[PDB]
Amino acid sequence: GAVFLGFLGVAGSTMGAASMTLTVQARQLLSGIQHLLQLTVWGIKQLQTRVLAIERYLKDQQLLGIWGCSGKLICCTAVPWNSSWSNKSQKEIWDNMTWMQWDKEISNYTNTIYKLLEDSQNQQESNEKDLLALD
Amino acid sequence: GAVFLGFLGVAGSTMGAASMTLTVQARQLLSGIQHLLQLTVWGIKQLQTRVLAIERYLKDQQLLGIWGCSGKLICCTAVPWNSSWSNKSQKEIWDNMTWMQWDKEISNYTNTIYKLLEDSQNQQESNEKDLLALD
Amino acid sequence: GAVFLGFLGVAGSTMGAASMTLTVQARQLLSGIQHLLQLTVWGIKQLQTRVLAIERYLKDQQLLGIWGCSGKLICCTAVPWNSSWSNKSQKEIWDNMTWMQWDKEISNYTNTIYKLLEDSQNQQESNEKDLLALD
Amino acid sequence: GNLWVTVYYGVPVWKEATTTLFCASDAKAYDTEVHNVWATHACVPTDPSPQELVLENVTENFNMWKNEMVNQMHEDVISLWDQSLKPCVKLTPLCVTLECLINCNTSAITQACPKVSFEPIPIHYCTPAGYAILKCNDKTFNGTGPCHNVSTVQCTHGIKPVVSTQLLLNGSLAEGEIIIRSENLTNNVKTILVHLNQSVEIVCTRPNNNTRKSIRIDIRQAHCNISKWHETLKRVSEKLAEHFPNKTINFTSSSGGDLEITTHSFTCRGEFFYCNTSGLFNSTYMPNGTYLHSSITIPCRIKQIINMWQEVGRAMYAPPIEGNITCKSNITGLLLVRDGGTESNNTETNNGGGDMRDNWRSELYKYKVVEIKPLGVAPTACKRRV
Ligand SMILES: *[C@@H]1O[C@H](CO)[C@@H](O)[C@H](O)[C@H]1NC(C)=O
Ligand SMILES: *[C@@H]1O[C@H](CO)[C@@H](O)[C@H](O)[C@H]1NC(C)=O
Ligand SMILES: *[C@@H]1O[C@H](CO)[C@@H](O)[C@H](O)[C@H]1NC(C)=O
Ligand SMILES: *[C@@H]1O[C@H](CO)[C@@H](O)[C@H](O)[C@H]1NC(C)=O
Ligand SMILES: *[C@@H]1O[C@H](CO)[C@@H](O)[C@H](O)[C@H]1NC(C)=O
Ligand SMILES: *[C@@H]1O[C@H](CO)[C@@H](O)[C@H](O)[C@H]1NC(C)=O
Ligand SMILES: *[C@@H]1O[C@H](CO)[C@@H](O)[C@H](O)[C@H]1NC(C)=O
Ligand SMILES: *[C@@H]1O[C@H](CO)[C@@H](O)[C@H](O)[C@H]1NC(C)=O
Ligand SMILES: *[C@@H]1O[C@H](CO)[C@@H](O)[C@H](O)[C@H]1NC(C)=O
Ligand SMILES: *[C@@H]1O[C@H](CO)[C@@H](O)[C@H](O)[C@H]1NC(C)=O
Ligand SMILES: *[C@@H]1O[C@H](CO)[C@@H](O)[C@H](O)[C@H]1NC(C)=O
Ligand SMILES: *[C@@H]1O[C@H](CO)[C@@H](O)[C@H](O)[C@H]1NC(C)=O
Ligand SMILES: *[C@@H]1O[C@H](CO)[C@@H](O)[C@H](O)[C@H]1NC(C)=O
Ligand SMILES: *[C@@H]1O[C@H](CO)[C@@H](O)[C@H](O)[C@H]1NC(C)=O
Ligand SMILES: *[C@@H]1O[C@H](CO)[C@@H](O)[C@H](O)[C@H]1NC(C)=O
Ligand SMILES: *[C@@H]1O[C@H](CO)[C@@H](O)[C@H](O)[C@H]1NC(C)=O
Repeated sequence: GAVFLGFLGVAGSTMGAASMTLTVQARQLLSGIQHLLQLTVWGIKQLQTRVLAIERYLKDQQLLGIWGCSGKLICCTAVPWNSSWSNKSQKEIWDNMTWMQWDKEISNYTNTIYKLLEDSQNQQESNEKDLLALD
Repeated sequence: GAVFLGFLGVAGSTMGAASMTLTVQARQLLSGIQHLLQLTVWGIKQLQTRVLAIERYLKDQQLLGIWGCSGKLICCTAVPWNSSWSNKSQKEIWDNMTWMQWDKEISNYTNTIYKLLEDSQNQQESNEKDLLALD
Repeated sequence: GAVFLGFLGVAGSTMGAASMTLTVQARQLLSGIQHLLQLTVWGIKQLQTRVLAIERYLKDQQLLGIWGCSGKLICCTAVPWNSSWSNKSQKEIWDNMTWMQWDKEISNYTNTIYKLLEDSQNQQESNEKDLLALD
Repeated sequence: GNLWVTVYYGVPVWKEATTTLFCASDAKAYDTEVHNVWATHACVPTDPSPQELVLENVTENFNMWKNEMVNQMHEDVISLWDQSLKPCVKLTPLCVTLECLINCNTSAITQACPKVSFEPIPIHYCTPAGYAILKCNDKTFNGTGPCHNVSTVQCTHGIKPVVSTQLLLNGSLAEGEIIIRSENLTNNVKTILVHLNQSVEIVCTRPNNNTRKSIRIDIRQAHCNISKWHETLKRVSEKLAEHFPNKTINFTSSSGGDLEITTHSFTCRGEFFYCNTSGLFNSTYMPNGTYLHSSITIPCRIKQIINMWQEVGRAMYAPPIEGNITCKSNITGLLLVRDGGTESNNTETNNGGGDMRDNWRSELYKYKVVEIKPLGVAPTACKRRV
């Protein structure tokens, strides 16, 4: 995906391609089985990138936290979809609109989904207490 | 919270404030939508901090593991409280004792709670097997 | 464990030893309560290691993801064991074959287990939908 | 009904610890001034994002004598001073245990001793991760008292590296007004500290004017034409009386001894200016002072064979520079203890300071380093399936 990250697919490959290259990125990195006096500064600048990679990585890989699947690579949410948002089915979805040209179709619900998602997380917290109010 | 971490509230703000700034830290970082020849060493020292941030971050953000909610930002445990520990209700709790002066009130149960918590985790493991002993 | 990682036991100590030093690594790091003009380059080389530590750390500490326990330090899977694989019981298991000489006994099922494990993860996904097909 | 537990993450709870902190210190990395030399070699250019996310109604007892952060700054400074300052021949003492012959034999230690420079750096202190440096906008405390409208920082504020006795140079100033720091009035050693909310002028010049060095078989003679001030001392006395109510207010006794506790001892040309108890040390207070009434005069001169505030034992510095020196300042406050006792009848006198661990603690009453204890416990009604 051109960088240490974006590592769950290749551009132009439509959705299903990237979605499945998830597991093969896993399975491919699972087993593991001249230098100038001022190369210093290149190494240096080389450093940041990797850190920042992990940093952002977490930074929302973290805040998949309030989204209920931090750390991992694959959510499934619990919200009712609004056909007003995309109105498409997996067939054309995964095989077409090579994502970069996919999400622009929904460039606006970008935060409405975060809305509904954290909302259902709080929904779960509410039902956990409802269920615990007796035992 | 003065650093890359401690990022779920502001000091002096009592509990409820920080507890809710949790979700807005989430929602605020969700979308994303002179240099001296020895600046080297400052960058260098700048590095550690961020790593160590993630490192500690995990290091017990990890060992929320045995606590059953690693990775995330918000637990709810499953233990019976000892009114002998604080004997307070959410109203004054969250609005008062701006935490730094909150936990000192319970500076001793610091490890008794870890006790009971990992204990109930093992309790769950025990009930899982009890329940699985037939099917 | 000779490095920032491998931190859940000591070599030669058989399994049970390392398995329990897990929790005491936790409990031991929980509380927290000459320099040459070209020391630059040693610090530099010192850097990578720590990053890469976290990097690999995650990199499959991450892909414990598809294994259903990323982030953490201790899985329990859900698969039926093949006595053809080791045919041993915890007693000798944990007290003998100081792991390095343990896993060589099963140097081949290395990927069969990943097989069955991700397989049961997908099994759970399948049962979640079966269960949700009505409500 | 019943009560059960919750615990959760990240809920700012910052109990005590006082561990290592790192500096934030913008040196130049070019000037030979050893201040910046250390400020870059072992210290680091500045942090541009401090976020004093002001506290709400905290109640935390920023007890200014259980802040080992202050000891840490101390040892940082002692670390700084010695590659900073070069004692030609240091005569330090030692003994190894032999009950009474403990072998206190004078250990002479030779070195090389040229000049460099002296110019403070407002350094700042920077909690490690999971650690937070509570600040304090209130400064009064009686000595031990919280602050509503402060909170955390990322690195601290400037706390400079000059050292002086009862009275500083080129240093901090005071924020709101003049307050004091002590406890019990039974025997009263308990050194008292004031931060004086204005500035003062102290300036010493000596171009050459004294070419003839010695007197017998003066260049070390320095005349400090200062100022005149007095009204800050009137504020001094009125405070003192507000804490020492029914008695007059003198100083009345500078007994003496080792020069550094009594005399104004402050660092310039790497060296210091040592006079007697003749100046500004005198006035009594019943409702008026007792002195008198540009750069006019006060006679504090230089020595060479100094004592160390650091570790007991002498030191031997270099012959001075031809002349033409100057040092200004901005007094933040003063360092005082009652010349007390039980011989006294209704006059009262204050009298002096040489322990750095407060000399840089009229600047850190705020800073209380803490970890995070972001794991928190609380009650709910939460319990599991059986
Ligand atoms: C892209 O076009 C090629 C045609 O050569 C086709 O083989 C490939 O399947 C297309 N990409 C996707 C994701 O279908
Ligand atoms: C989304 O769908 C729900 C139910 O299907 C409906 O109540 C809601 O109004 C919809 N919102 C949008 C923006 O379509
Ligand atoms: C929207 O969804 C409805 C569902 O019945 C479908 O019939 C229709 O073709 C869709 N329209 C568009 C423009 O996607
Ligand atoms: C993708 O789009 C092309 C034409 O744009 C269409 O032929 C193809 O059937 C679509 N994908 C699927 C799975 O139908
Ligand atoms: C969807 O996003 C686009 C972004 O340009 C915006 O113009 C459009 O108004 C959004 N949809 C609706 C219904 O507003
Ligand atoms: C907490 O309460 C339970 C019963 O409510 C009791 O058995 C237990 O000993 C108590 N623990 C402490 C530390 O007070
Ligand atoms: C402790 O909790 C009980 C609950 O009934 C309450 O009656 C009592 O006043 C509380 N005491 C203190 C000191 O908080
Ligand atoms: C917090 O404490 C103050 C003073 O003790 C009180 O006025 C306020 O009501 C308290 N908060 C709550 C929620 O009771
Ligand atoms: C603390 O007191 C201040 C006084 O203005 C008030 O604004 C604030 O709401 C209080 N704390 C809480 C948690 O309400
Ligand atoms: C509660 O914690 C404090 C913290 O110092 C401790 O002194 C006290 O002994 C603890 N409580 C009991 C009952 O021991
Ligand atoms: C290894 O042998 C030593 C004897 O030198 C013994 O003390 C130790 O228990 C053995 N290792 C383990 C893991 O038991
Ligand atoms: C593993 O065990 C299952 C049932 O316990 C059996 O069906 C399978 O063939 C076994 N495979 C191996 C390799 O032993
Ligand atoms: C294999 O497992 C069987 C199960 O009963 C046991 O009897 C046998 O001793 C085991 N053999 C080996 C070599 O582990
Ligand atoms: C491990 O092997 C040794 C020698 O074969 C034996 O003495 C020891 O008891 C074994 N461990 C267990 C738990 O039986
Ligand atoms: C088990 O692993 C070893 C590793 O050398 C391999 O030789 C052997 O073939 C594997 N077992 C089977 C049944 O193939
Ligand atoms: C001693 O001080 C009090 C005020 O604290 C004052 O009222 C009283 O008059 C003083 N004593 C005399 C003898 O004036």
